[PDB]
Amino acid sequence: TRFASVYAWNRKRISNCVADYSVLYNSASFSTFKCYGVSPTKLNDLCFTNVYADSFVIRGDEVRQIAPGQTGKIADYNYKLPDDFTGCVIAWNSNNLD
Amino acid sequence: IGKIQDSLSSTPSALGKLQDVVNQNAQALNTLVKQLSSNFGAISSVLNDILSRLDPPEAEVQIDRLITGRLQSLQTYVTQQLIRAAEIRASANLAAT
Amino acid sequence: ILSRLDPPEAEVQIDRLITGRLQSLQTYVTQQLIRAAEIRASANLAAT
Amino acid sequence: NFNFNGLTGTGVLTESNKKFLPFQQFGRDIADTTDAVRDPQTLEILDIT
Repeated sequence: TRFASVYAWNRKRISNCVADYSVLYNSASFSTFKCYGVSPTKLNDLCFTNVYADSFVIRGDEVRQIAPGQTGKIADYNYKLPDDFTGCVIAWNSNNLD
Repeated sequence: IGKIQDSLSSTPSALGKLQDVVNQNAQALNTLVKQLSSNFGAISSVLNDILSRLDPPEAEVQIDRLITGRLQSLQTYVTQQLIRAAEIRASANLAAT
Repeated sequence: ILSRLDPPEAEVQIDRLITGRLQSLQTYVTQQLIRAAEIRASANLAAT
Repeated sequence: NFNFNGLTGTGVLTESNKKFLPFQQFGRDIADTTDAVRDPQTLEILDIT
């Protein structure tokens, strides 16, 4: 219900809680049960399940005139960022029900 | 005879050749097994890093780098073994003569 | 490549270049090994 | 078949009697390979072969 400024980001906490991502995608508000690409190869490993529950904002602009190995431009100022890039990403628009 | 028995019992540094012969092979094997933990430009180096974790149409262009990076490590090892055996043969012929 | 380009722009070039340059070394190393191996036998014959 | 840290797979484990520090989670060998594990269900130690 409350989406304040950067100082008051929301949080889900792992405490007295049980439901799978199956329940989360079974709803009509969301419409996917993946990210844009996860299959039997290359990043995820210890015997372990999911992602932890924290929320933040990052940036990724300069990628097209780019072949990696050096320093970027955008993802610095208001929150610190690591470097490693691989895995699953979901991002698309929504402008209807609010 | 007693003199040489006592001298051999005393001096421990006469068997350096026989020691280093085994040491070289042990070190080579240790290096070869250790090499598996290198990323070779990928994100991860575990053997599991090609098993259960990311999509085909972007990971097939990534696993190839790892598989082609792991082969020269075998090539160098076999060449080294070839050279070592080549010289050991001449040593053995000299001993037999 | 570095001083006039935006930094993270030249992976697929520098990586191929460094791999190729590295590959050129072991050949020379192997040639030296073979030559030294032959020289050892020559020296043994001379000593005898 | 199935006993490791948190979902699917086919692996390797054996029994052990090692003395462990209470906070450590992994036990690895010289070859940078896991060879000793501990479980919170009951606090015994399990090995690998």
